Amino acid sequence: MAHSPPGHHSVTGRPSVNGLALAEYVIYRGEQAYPEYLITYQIMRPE
Amino acid sequence: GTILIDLSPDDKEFQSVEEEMQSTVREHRDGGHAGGIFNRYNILKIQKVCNKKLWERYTHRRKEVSEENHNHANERMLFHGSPFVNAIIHKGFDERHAYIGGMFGAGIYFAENSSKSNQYVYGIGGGTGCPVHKDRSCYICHRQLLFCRVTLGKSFLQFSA
Ligand SMILES: O=c1cc(-c2ccc(-c3nnn[nH]3)cc2)oc2ccccc12
Ligand SMILES: [Zn+2]
Repeated sequence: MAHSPPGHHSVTGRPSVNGLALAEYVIYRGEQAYPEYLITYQIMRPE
Repeated sequence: GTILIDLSPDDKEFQSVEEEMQSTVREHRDGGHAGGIFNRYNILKIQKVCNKKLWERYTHRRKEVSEENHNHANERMLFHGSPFVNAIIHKGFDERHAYIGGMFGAGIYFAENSSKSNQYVYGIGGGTGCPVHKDRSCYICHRQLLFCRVTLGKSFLQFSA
C-alpha cells in the first residue's frame, strides 16, 4: 500500500468532467474502514 | 469472530440502506461494460456485520485521526465492491484489498455511487463477469457490495476526469 499524501489521511477524487458522477475516496490504512453492511443483490434489466 | 445479522425489510435500517443503494445508481461512461446495464437493483438481503475486534480496531484508529484533525473524524458511509468481500468481513480491510493500479495510488477505494462499486464486484474492469455465465451484465447471479463506515480525516482533494 502507498502512503497518504503527507499531512492527510485520505484522498478525495472529485470528478471534474462527468457532472453526474459523485466522489470516490482512497484510504491507505485498512483500519480506517469498517464493513458495516453486506448487501446481496441483482442488477435489474431495464424495461 | 464475525457474525452476520439479517435485517428485516420492515426495519427502518434496512430501508435507509436500500435507499442509499438505489438512489446512487448512475450511468457510466463505459456504457455498462464493467458493471452491466441497469437503472436499479433487486435487493435480496441486507446483513449487519458484527465483529468486536474489527470494530475496536476501527474506533481506535478513528480516535487517532480525530485528534489529528480538530476532533473531526470526517466519517462517511461509502460503498465497496470486491471479489474479496468474504475475506474483508472476516478479517477486515488490509493491503491485500488495495487497488494497486488505481488513479490515486495503491490504496483501498470507496465510492458514493453504488453503481461505481458495482463495477468491481467481479474484479477490475468487471473481470470476466459472473463465475457461472462469464457475463458482466448478468441479471441472474447474486452480487454483493459492502456499505462501509470510512474515516477520511483530512482528505487530499484531487480534481480529476
Ligand atoms: O468499490 C470499489 C472497489 C474497488 C476495487 C479495486 C480493485 C480491487 C481489486 N484488486 N484486485 N482485484 N480486485 C477490488 C476492489 O475499486 C474501486 C475504485 C473506485 C471506486 C470504488 C471502488
Ligand atoms: Zn451469471
